[PDB]
Amino acid sequence: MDFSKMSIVGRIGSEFTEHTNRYLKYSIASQPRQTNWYNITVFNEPQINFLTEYVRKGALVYVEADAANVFGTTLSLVQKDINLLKN
Amino acid sequence: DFSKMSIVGRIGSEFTEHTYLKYSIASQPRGQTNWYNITVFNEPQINFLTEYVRKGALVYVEADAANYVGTTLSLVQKDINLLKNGKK
Amino acid sequence: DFSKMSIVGRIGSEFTEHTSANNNRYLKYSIASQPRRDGQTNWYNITVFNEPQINFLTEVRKGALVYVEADAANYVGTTLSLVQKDINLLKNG
Amino acid sequence: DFSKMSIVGRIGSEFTEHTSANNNRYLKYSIASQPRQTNWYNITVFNEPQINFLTEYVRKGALVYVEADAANYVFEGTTLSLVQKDINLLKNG
Repeated sequence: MDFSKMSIVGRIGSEFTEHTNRYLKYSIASQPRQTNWYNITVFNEPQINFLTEYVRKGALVYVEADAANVFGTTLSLVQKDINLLKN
Repeated sequence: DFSKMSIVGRIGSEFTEHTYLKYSIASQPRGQTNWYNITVFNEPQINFLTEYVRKGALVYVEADAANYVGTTLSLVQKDINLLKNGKK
Repeated sequence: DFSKMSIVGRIGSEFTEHTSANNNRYLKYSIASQPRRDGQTNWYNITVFNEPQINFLTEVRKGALVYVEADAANYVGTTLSLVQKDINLLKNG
Repeated sequence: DFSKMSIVGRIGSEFTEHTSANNNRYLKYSIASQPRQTNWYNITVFNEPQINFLTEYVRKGALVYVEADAANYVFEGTTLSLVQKDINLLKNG
């Protein structure tokens, strides 16, 4: 079956804002050298907790997220996994 | 620091050529379809695409991702696998 | 810290079912992945605990082109363990 | 068809240098990756720009993210070759 996943290494550039089954929302600033901002959505509740409990703003992370795209075109990135590299 | 995408999907366009190659992949897990525009500079891959790959091909692409600000996604191809080719 | 493998290849065995010392059921199968057809064919033995995937596989035919992601470890001769995390059926047998 | 590995781990060796069958230069090193039991993986490097990148910038103990092409070579039993395709330095030594 078709898929589309994204892997990002970057820094957490926002607070964890929470919405309504809850979800968590935050952005990663990723700068390979030009700085790319990506908004992550989180439903997996264990990860939601892991983020709120342990992870502070400015953390270097490695995130994997499932990606989707029309209305303009909008990118949804739903988190699958997170590695805290440095808090 | 990086941001890369991997996609499996079907090639949903002709290969249009600029000054690099452009094409779109329709990735449809079931059901909604996610359209991704791929940009190709790597010339060997550009040739591989034009010389072998037909529209409707199931492909596995990896691409470097960037976001240019409303916000737009650039996806520059780094690798391609042909999984199954198209009509003839 | 991690070590994961992604494979595209064909299922080159029956699905044999076993018990794991820790007392889990797991499924074993091998993927033949041959990127060249002038180069060798890499055989990789996959272990599956995730029961939904175990069922998904038993309910997949031999020779299927698959895309598998698996956690990798080395266990001691020294051997490679590849525990399945996800599977995409690209084309069946 | 493919079989790539992605590893996050620490460089656990010096960069030892060798030459190939066809007189081609390669670098060897190992990555210790410890998710939680510590997996050692031996990386082979031909891509000369990366060879330089390693020798020039990267110190032992570096946290790295490596992607490597994987192959299995049979003999006599089975051996895993991991040839580096890319490296990210996450934190140096």
